Amino acid sequence: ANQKRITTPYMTKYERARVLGTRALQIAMCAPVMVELEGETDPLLIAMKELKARKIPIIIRRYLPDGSYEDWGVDELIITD
Amino acid sequence: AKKISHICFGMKSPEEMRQQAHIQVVSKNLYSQDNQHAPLLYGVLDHRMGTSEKDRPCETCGKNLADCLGHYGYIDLELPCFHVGYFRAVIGILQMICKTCCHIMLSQEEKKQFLDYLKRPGLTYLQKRGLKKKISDKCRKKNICHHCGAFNGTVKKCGLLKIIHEKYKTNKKVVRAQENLNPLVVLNLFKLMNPEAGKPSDLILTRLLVPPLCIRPSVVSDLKSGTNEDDLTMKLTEIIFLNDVMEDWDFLQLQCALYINSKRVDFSGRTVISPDPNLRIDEVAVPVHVAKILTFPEKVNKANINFLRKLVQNGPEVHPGANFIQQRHTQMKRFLKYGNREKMAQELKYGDIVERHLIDGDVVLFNRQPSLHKLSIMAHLARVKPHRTFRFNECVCTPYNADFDGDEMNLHLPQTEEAKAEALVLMGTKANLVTPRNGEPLIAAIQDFLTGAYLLTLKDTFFDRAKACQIIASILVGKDEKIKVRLPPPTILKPVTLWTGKQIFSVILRPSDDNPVRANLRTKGLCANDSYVTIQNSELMSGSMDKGTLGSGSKNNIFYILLRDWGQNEAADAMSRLARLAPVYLSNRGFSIGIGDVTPGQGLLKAKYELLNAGYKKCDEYIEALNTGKLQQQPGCTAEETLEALILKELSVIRDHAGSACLRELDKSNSPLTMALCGSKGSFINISQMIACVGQQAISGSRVPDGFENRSLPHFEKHSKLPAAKGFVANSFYSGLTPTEFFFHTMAGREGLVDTAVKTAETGYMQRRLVKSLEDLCSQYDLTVRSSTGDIIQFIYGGDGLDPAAMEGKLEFKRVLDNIKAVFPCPSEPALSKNELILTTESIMKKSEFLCCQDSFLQEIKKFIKGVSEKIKKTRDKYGINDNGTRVLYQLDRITPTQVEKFLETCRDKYMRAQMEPGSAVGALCAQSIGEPGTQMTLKTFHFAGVASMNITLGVPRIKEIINASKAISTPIITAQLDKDDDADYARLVKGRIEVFLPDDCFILVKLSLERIRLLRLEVNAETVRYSICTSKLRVKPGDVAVHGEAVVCVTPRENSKSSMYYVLQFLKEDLPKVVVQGIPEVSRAVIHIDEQSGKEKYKLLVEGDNLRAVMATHGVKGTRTTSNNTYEVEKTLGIEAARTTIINEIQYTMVNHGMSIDRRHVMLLSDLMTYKGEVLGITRFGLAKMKESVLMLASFEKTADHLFDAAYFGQKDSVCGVSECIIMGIPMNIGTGLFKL
Amino acid sequence: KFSSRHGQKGVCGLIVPQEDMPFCDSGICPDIIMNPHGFPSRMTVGKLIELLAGKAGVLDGRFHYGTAFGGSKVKDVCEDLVRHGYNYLGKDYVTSGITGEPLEAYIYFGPVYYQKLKHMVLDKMHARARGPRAVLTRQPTEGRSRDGGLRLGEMERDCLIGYGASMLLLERLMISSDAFEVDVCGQCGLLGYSGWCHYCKSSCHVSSLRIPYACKLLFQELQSMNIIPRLKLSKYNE
Amino acid sequence: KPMVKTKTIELIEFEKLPAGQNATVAVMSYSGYDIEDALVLNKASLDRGFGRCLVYKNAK
Amino acid sequence: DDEEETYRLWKIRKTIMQLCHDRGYLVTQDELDQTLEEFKAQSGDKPSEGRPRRTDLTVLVAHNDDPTDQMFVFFPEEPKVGIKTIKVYCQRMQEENITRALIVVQQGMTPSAKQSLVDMAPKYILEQFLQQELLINITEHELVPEHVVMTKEEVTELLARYKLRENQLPRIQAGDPVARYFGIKRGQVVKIIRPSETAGRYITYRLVQ
Repeated sequence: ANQKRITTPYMTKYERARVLGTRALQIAMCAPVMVELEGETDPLLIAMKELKARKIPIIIRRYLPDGSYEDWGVDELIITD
Repeated sequence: AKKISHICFGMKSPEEMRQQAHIQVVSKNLYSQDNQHAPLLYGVLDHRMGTSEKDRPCETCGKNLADCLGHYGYIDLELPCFHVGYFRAVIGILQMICKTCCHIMLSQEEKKQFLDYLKRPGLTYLQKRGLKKKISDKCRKKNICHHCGAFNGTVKKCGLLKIIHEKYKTNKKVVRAQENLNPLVVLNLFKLMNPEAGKPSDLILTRLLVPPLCIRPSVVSDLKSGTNEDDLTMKLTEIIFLNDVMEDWDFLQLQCALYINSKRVDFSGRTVISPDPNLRIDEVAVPVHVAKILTFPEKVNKANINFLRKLVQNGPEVHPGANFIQQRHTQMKRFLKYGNREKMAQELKYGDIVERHLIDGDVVLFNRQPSLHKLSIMAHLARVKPHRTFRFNECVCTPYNADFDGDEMNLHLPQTEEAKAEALVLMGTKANLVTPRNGEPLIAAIQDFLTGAYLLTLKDTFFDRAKACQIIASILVGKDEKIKVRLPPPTILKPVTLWTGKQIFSVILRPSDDNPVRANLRTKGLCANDSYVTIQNSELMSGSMDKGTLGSGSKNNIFYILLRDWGQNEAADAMSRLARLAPVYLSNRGFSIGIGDVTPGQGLLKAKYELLNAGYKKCDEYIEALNTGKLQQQPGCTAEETLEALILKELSVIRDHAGSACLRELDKSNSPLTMALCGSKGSFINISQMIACVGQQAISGSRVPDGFENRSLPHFEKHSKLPAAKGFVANSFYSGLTPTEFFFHTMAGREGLVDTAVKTAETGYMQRRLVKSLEDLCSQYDLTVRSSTGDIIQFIYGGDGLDPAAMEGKLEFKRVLDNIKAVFPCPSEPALSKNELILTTESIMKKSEFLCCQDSFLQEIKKFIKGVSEKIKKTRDKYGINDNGTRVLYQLDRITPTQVEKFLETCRDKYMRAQMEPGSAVGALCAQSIGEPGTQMTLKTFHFAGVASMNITLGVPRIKEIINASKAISTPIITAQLDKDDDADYARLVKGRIEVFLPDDCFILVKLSLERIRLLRLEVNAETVRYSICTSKLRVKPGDVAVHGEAVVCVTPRENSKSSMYYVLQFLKEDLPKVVVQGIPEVSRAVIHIDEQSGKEKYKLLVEGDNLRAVMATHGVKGTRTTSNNTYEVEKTLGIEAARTTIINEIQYTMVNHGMSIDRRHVMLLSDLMTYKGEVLGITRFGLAKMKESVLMLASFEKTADHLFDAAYFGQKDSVCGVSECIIMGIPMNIGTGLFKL
Repeated sequence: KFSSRHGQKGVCGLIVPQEDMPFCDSGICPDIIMNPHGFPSRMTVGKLIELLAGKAGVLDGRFHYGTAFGGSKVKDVCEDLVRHGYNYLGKDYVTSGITGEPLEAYIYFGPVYYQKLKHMVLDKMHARARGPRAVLTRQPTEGRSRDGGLRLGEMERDCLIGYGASMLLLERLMISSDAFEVDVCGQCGLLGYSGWCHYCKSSCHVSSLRIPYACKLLFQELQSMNIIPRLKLSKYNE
Repeated sequence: KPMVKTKTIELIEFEKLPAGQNATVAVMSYSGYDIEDALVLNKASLDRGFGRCLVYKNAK
Repeated sequence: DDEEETYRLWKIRKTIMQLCHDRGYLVTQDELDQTLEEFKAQSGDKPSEGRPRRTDLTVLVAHNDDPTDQMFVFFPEEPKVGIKTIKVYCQRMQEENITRALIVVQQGMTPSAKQSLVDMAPKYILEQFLQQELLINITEHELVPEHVVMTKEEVTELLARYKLRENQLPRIQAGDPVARYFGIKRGQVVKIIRPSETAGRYITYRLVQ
């Protein structure tokens, strides 16, 4: 699915914030826990821990109803800045 | 797998309706009547039949109360009754079936209409019944072009009666059961053609079926006192007497008609608001007794269990605790008054889910009304501080109107952590400071921070090393700032070392930065400098702050110099160092408006008394004159009350003189002087209403009218206008006023109580209607908008692809020069005349963003203009390095290759960051952009306008007329130019080109004032009058042509011989009025503007009559610049994008009045919404014939009414199926990013 | 809530203790404190004077009048303040409690007459624990009669939907009132069970769709008033 | 009682029944809480009785 | 009636001539740019002073897109146009087997003959135009962008490059005069380059339906 040419070398802020949300649910059910499992060790701040991810090994796939599946690995592009 | 994707209303599925049948009619009584008790009976009001009590065997569901979805059951009654809706249908359409034959609707035909119906969308088949609305049953039976005429039957509108005689028609009517027809023949003839959905047969009112008991609540008092229910359709069980069995059918349907036919809140709270600035900008705080509001998921995680059990042991009456925790086995257990618990097996007892209090965000939301921006409810932090206010950083009161009367405020509680993280890091730090509706910061020093910081900046204030105290609430301070501070050096070494007041403001010593600014609110030249502040890299060179250099300005701030370069997280943390630095300086200096702050000296009261004498003298001179006129008015044109404009501007001269006397001797160590030198609170026209002259009031941009005959107030003299008899106060609120200057104050005072009270008349409707009509707009990644069917609205955002989010300084070529000024790469010098080196850097530029491309079309369109800009920079540098250097190397004329490379990298960064789609959610932003700027401002914009005529016509309520495009618009004003570049006479000739005597008796009609009146009004002729009177000799009544009249040098219009001896009436009127003296044959008055604007003399034609093409023969012209101000007329007269541009500019005239400049791309988007199909049908508040738009807006008729019921009885679909229904229907959104398909 | 006699309706921002409030020289420290930012843009100059005829009417024993279109002017009051030892202007010479040395610019004083309004922050304690959508009237906790708190009416959800973030709106939808995954469809299915629908347990028509009870009430109340009942599903996947 | 009163306060007779405390007052900017019409009312006058309330209510 | 004859000749001439450039035909310039004396050279400026029979405009000049077969235009001196004179025009068309033509409604033309022009299209596409009205051409007006039309293959090209079906673009219905000056039939896309400042050319595409 190499229809990935019509995105700026940045994911959008909406997609990035929502993927942070779904990673929140991931690390908030039991554990996909990552590079530091609970090195940041704090009480009930579920969201504010996986915000510090900076690697995010997961894939997200962005579309258009009259278009195909423009896919994107989180790794292969620049971040919120 | 799949939730709702496409769902509409629900109905009776007869099978599952009637398997759950228990009882239809058990007996004459219900509710366990005859038992003399009430165990549970009778089998239909109980068990279930729809779960309307504490518990019983829920049918197909379970268990009580909810999740017992409405249970059905056959409760048939079989009372004879028919289709009341189709009673009305048969009465209206007059026997649409052509009973009693029901022959084929069409014959051959012309199959063209056949295939057209079969190959077109729905909501159209009504045309077949429309064709046969009348011809039905009155035609040739078994013929061509139709098959009806059978059998002589037309229906009578005798109320609900449908009497069908064998009509002639109109010759066979009877009165009492003869010549009737039965709806059973209608039913048989079923046994607009579509029995797949449109079946009138099965809707027979003989097998009536009931909605379940989930509609009806019964308040069983536990006392057997009142069990009322509503309505409902089952009630006809009590008619068992008549259940045993044409006018009879009408009686039965009349009996039927009695009882057959016609995201709110979660986890909230509200208290009063009184904030702190000790709460860091992102943080907020709530009361403490909101922790006593609970039942949160906070689903337990493995890393959390111990930290959760810490608070689990607390229970009902401790703040950091837990209560009502949801247990593993779906049986949640309480620790409230029945707690006696918290043994808490340490890993399993709540191994799934817990629920704590507000400890740390844990975000909460805050409500406001009206919610002008989307930034009236934002995302911000917690923890937790008491004293049940609504405290938050007081720099952000502007987008909330957190008004301080003590009127309460509403708090949310979000108890779901899915998009909560998404919400908290998208609308929490980027929503606050930057708005797309205006492009101006909302967060700002509201007040005294402005004056406290100003006073710091004042060149006077000299400080102490002992005044490192006030430093330390800022950068040696509360949480998240305790690094050191570099102690700005001892900026005096006199006999008296001292710390100037500026670099006590410019203080922070963690994460060093760089900045720049200019252009505060003062004059130009070193003029006691309160402007061109010229901040360098975090120091404060010159200047003194202001609302336009420390508050909600535009391009110079602590944001657009510390949001762009350097990023976020350094703007939300210089505002806090201000919030605790400056306003805890005033508490060591004090502001106190005494009285001497508002007393003018007794050495310049003169300048008010003598000017009062002079003013009243000249006004009296003119007012005397208007009876004799020696000066004189005429000019003015008019001149009756044009000794209004002159006296208005004489009192204006009086108030200007007075004001300027109110603002000269004010000694600079003054209050409100120091609350208008700094935009802080109030202006220079309020240090004048308190010192010299509060005059003059008005009413509607005009002095106080009468209301007693020819005099305003009775405490005056008849017919004598003056600066006293028509409101002109002259007493400053210091020496307050007199009872003929107060009652002319609560009548312009009653504007700001009617202005701000019918402001919420038009906005309350238009805001909700714009939101309801413009949701489907999306921003899918092809840089193109799409619609409900994915129809293209745009292709770019105007070539640039940009949207107003990243509107950095002028976009982005002047401020960034300063940005790279402040980080100095020293090594370089002028040796080679670096202009050529600048061209080499332009070459590395040309290379370094030809690797541009991505989601693109946003850089090449401006890449060459970038190049041109650096080329002109190089040219200016060449001129400077030549002339200025014709030795500090002329400051080295800094520019280096490193600086220009960094400059181009920053340019690329901001150009590629400001890129919308990908993203982008452009629709609702533009919707509210065009909406609420109609709500905020109406005060200082449409009333100055004080006071003059000549082309100031409308403001905000023109939005209504543009959106609706209603034909009742009373200002169809059509502007157009002329032989424009001319003099008054040169264009006046064409102006004249733009465009009355005794009727007699005894064989003669009339005459005309054909004398020089016309020859000095407009070029016409007696022959033109003859030609006009020849045209029908009248309007709308049959006069003559008479071929012809006017057989004399002055017209003798030959009243045509009295063939209609009835009237000399028309003979007089039809000639009396103007025929060749209207200039468009249907128009109100023309206009002329002999006005000197844009330097030269402009000349226009403000004609007020539809439509365009009125400017065909204005041989002026100026045809290139012909324009209009009515959308639907310019739709047909002129081009499509012509009307698009007129809609763009029309809503960009309602917003040029003072301040408000909404983004041009927003009105561009609205205009693109206007003209999907080209043929301009602008988005009206009631509906459009534009199928690529959203069909939801059609249903919003303001509001839903009986028409939907009538359409339902006709089997017609409803158009509420847009996306505003989604919030009531509770489904995920699917557009742009919500349409995931792996 | 406070008022002022001049439509100047402030609220208690802080509540400072005695020792921190400024004291003039005699020993007087304020009860209330205003800041001179309500005046220059409201222009109530009927308050910079009320504090002249307070402090001049008590320091002398008088009991003064400023009456509509009459009153007592500024000159006689100024002379009264002179006679009992103050400015013409009645502006005291205060030192600051917090640090203990004179305020740099003088400080207005004297008696005001603060009214104390209704509508406090204790009659306005309101909060809501949970809101479900009921079965009796099939409503969420709207306005009153269920709790205090919020009411997202017309303009409120109009703002809610106008954000610009996709599943922020999705979350607002999913948490609005209720999102019960009840089973219902068109092909032999209605508002009933999931695993074995006693309505129609065809075993191929299980849906479990998130829906607030309001739409179900619409289904019921429109069963009486006949209308096209479209019902169908679609794949979330490819 | 009011203390800057009006000849029409007497005529109402409702200056025998005044509606507000008569308060010493400064004109002074304390520290960022005052700002948009907000009042730093000192304690030790709430303590000494400045501005009680006696909110009644009624159960029938 | 020179006072209106002159401007009639000027403006009608310019409209029809640059409607010939609307079909991209060269009508040499000296027919477009003239002076009043040159319009006297055209027609004496008075072949119809007070409506005698003028030298009928009747362009009848083949276009360049169709440089061979049939592209011609009439002009009726009758202030009102009727059914029979429209029969006269259509039989004049039959005399040379035309494809498209042009009848002018000077003031008002009968609705029955309006429907006739509606129905006599197949060999001679005829129109109810008030062509002496609409006397200033909108495409000539400097407030409307050029309504450049594209052929169907370029339509498919562009809607593939921007990934759209041919029933989902913006549209322009033939009723609006921007789609009458070019005489555009169904299933076509018009390019309307919006004028601006950053680039000066923002290209947009509009269908017929």
